[PDB]
Amino acid sequence: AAQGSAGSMLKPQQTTTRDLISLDGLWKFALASTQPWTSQLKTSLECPVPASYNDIFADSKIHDHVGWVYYQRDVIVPKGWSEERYLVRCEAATHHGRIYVNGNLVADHVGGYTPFEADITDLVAAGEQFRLTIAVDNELTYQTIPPGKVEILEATGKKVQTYQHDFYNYAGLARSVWLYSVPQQHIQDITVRTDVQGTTGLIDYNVVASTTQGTIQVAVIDEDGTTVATSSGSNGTIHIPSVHLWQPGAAYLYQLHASIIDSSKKTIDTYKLATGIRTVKVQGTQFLINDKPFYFTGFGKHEDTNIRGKGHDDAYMVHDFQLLHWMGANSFRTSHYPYAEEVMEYADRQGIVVIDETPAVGLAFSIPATFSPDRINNKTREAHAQAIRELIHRDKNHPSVVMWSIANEPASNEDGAREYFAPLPKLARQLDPTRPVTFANVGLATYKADRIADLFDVLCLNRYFGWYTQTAELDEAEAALEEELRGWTEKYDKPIVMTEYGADTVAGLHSVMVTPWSEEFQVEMLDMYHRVFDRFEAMAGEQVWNFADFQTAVGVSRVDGNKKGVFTRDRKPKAAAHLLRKRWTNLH
Amino acid sequence: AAQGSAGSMLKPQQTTTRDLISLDGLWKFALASTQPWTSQLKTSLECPVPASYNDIFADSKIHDHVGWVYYQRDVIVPKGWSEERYLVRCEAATHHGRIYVNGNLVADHVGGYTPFEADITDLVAAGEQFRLTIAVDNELTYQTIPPGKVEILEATGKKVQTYQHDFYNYAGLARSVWLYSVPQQHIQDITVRTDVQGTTGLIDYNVVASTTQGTIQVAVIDEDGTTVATSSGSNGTIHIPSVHLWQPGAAYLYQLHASIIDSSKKTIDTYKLATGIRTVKVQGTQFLINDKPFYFTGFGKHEDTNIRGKGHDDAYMVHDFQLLHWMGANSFRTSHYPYAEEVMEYADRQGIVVIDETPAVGLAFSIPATFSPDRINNKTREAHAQAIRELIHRDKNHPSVVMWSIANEPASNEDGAREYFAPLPKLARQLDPTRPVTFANVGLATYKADRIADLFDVLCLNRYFGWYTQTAELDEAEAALEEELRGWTEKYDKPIVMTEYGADTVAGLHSVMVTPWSEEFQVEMLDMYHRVFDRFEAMAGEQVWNFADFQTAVGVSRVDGNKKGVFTRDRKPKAAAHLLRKRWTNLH
Repeated sequence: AAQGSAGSMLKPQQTTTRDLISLDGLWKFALASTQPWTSQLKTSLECPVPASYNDIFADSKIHDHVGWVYYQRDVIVPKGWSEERYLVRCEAATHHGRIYVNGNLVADHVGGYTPFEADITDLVAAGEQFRLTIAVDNELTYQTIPPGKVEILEATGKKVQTYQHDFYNYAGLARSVWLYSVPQQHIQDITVRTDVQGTTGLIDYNVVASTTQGTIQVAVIDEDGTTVATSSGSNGTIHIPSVHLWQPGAAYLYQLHASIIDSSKKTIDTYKLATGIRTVKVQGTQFLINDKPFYFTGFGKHEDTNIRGKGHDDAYMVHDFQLLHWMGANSFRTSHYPYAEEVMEYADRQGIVVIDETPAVGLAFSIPATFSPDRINNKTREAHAQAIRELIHRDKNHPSVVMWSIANEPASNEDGAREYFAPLPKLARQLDPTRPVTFANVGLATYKADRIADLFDVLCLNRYFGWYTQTAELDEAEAALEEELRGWTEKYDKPIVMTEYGADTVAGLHSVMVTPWSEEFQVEMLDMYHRVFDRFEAMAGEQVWNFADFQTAVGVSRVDGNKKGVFTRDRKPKAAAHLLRKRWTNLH
Repeated sequence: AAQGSAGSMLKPQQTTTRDLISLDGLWKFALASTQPWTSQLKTSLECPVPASYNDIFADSKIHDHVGWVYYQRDVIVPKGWSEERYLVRCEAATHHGRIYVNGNLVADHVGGYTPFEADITDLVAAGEQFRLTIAVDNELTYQTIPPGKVEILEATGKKVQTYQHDFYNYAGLARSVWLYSVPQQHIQDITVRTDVQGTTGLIDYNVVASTTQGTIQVAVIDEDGTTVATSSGSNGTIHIPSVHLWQPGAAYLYQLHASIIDSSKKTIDTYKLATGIRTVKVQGTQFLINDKPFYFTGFGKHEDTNIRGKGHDDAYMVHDFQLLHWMGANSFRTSHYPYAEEVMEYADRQGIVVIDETPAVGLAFSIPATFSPDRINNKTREAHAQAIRELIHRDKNHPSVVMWSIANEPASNEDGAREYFAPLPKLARQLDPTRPVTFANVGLATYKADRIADLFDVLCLNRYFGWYTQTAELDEAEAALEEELRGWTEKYDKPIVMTEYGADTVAGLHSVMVTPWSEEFQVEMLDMYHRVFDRFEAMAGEQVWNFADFQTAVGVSRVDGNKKGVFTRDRKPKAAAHLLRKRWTNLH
């Protein structure tokens, strides 16, 4: 883990040449008390892996814990492995993960939403058994990339985790853990850039191999199963005659088979990696996927379900996606962190557009000046960029991912904000020149007051007039909102997307009168917002906040988390769901 | 209280000539234990009058009580009263009411929904104070007009009230009590029959005076305040040039001022009684109010609110009516009993159409043969007719009331049913030849199976396929329902009204899938029913069941009463409300 760079490999898969093993299951679990990774574990406490631990146990001490926790289990390297290089991966640690093989530290990793792994091949032998213990610290600071500070309670002395975001600070191994193998000479990375000449579809590729052994073949197969182009070399471009384009309601995916042939006509490594072929351009006030203009519809979302909290779930993913299709949503935004990788591949097959967001949420203090040597400084920017790299490295390939979101609701109206943010969108366009760049702008940072927006390609606005400013005054709110829309459309020649608009709603709370927290009120606000968007020709999309009720930090104005959900936390449609379905399916 | 007749007076009002006093307030209250009406009352227990007692006290014994209860309070006759005849009235007793002046029985009355009164003028003196005690028995039997049987619990021996209806058996003084005065020679009744010659509006009247003193004047005033016709005599007809007609969305009411002038040009009694002028004809498959065809929209309703249960409430009435206008409902049906009189006058001013129903609900046993010498016999029919009389006597005048409903869901497919019912619609047409006659038919009594319908003018159907028969099978239910609609339209040349269709819904229970008890399911059933009605040209109206969740007898398939409400018991709109508003306001 180095400054200015990203060292993950490709998403482990199984092949004729590589082997894959799941470490998911229950693991022994305990709380920081000393040096637990040097002996076995002493607990009847077992925690499921793909999951956040906080809610799992029905224990207050555990849920409330500030610091490190310890997952542990034994592992056996299959005896079939020697002559194969093998290693241990975490798709994500809560925030700060550490990997111990038997009681030597083998990896330390600061991102909370991106993979990390350790090559253990010289460290254990094929056929041998070791003690995998993984340490996850949930502590946020001013330098950690969702920012925060631990404090202490004057009377009881209890440790307490402050932060500036909405959603609860769920910790642990939220994403699958793996033990896999790769041949000594292997493909480590692949870069795919899809473009279109007339009707001919060309993808520039780039394959990275552990050594300089043999050569690099690439077959490119269609959905039916018949290869449609081939190539040699670590890099080039591939021509596809009469391409089936990946379309935002009509996913087409070709399968790029990268192989590492040895001296002779023999395959020694291979890797299957799906791409779809699509361009993304912003021209002025317009968002083009495949040179036709596009309008987002959908939600910012969360990784949040009932007991597992943030832990990725196969069936909620599929269900969630069906609800999107049910209502004719075409996109969503990975809200305030990168989601599980498997959600991105699913999004690709599913033909859903994604706004991929770094875990930079709450870069402000006004939910004290936020950009200084105290709160958000240069060491913080360093971590912010560190996170931009790992996200892009990981996600660069998904045709569904369509624009990077640098941050949520940063204090972009304050002195200091511009210096801070300047290198970040520039980093993004550099590492990946194919997609546009944005961040979701807060209400305070008005068109006048914001000093960041010009550095970005698309304008993403979060607004809540009918909620905060004009509380229940929908007409006075329609005033405020078009005031603001005008301001942006006049000052800038970018396209605009409402990334956040909504109102807390308690399922079953009804009222014939104007009343916030009533299914009815939610409808009305949503509806008048829509009416306003349609009168602005500069709008390029709309994302309700949020998909579904979700858990947040304890708070008096938070009714057991955030209820701005259009669906309940158990995924049941409020009235708003049906409004959105009616608008999204019945017009363009 | 005599067989073949009805002895209530006109609804007491205040005038230049009559005086009115409310007895409402808290009264001392106690349960049958002996002969409590002969001394004062011994309880800290006070019960509000306009109200049903069962829910009021938070006491199980009281709520559960089977038998008589005793309301009591002192009353003072104003000293201004002598030379005026005065008396004591109950707008309604729970079911069986008794009035004691000081400990002599002065009235005994078997209806549960119609007024009764006692002339106390020779019994107390103006200026004197007496002990008004009123006894209300809540016991139903096979002869009482909502039928039932008290049973006993083998183990505990507890008394327990069985009955065949849905709604809870709320007992007590549900409607206001009064002490009023009337001159010695006074108007006791008035009969108004409104008709139309071309554009000239003629109302036949009939005034009944206690004695043969003086003569009878009648002024007929418009809404502005200017008398537009006059007349003399106990009876005649009045001609109104270019009448403003009472219309089903446009209430016009003239004020008929009946006066009893004495030997000389002096008024000795007077009474203000509003009428509106409208005809009601059924021609074949068509329902005509003022010779233009009419389609009902609305609900069967209940007199049921939170703590008072059945007790009439001013503000819920007005609110309830506003909800009707809010959603473009034009009618409702007094569900399974006559409602408070003041609701009928309000309905008149409000321009809402009413189906006025007797308290004959549950005339069946299949919710054992119901028409015999055991269950529903001739003594029962006698009470049924006794109730038809008092309803008509009371309600004959309201332009809003538009059709009589003889019974709810009687066992009209069974042998015995025809003999039983034969004299009842005939009685109704006789006592009041101006309105049509009906009853609401049960699902069992199919077009084939029912042996009553031909005796009635309008066909009123209660159906619940998408609920009972085709449970959640909306398509298989659309089959069943049009099967049935065809049958009736073919066999008979009457118009049809769906008096009941609905599905229990728990506020806030949502589902993207087909699931009963979910706000969504309610919408869907309601919607497909509508689609079916529109394809039948014989339909003359639609009344959802029900307006609002309401309390019923304890039962496992009754989630704290009946949830077939479109609004909650606290009057909050479920999704169905908005569907109905959308259908009723956007088309004819």
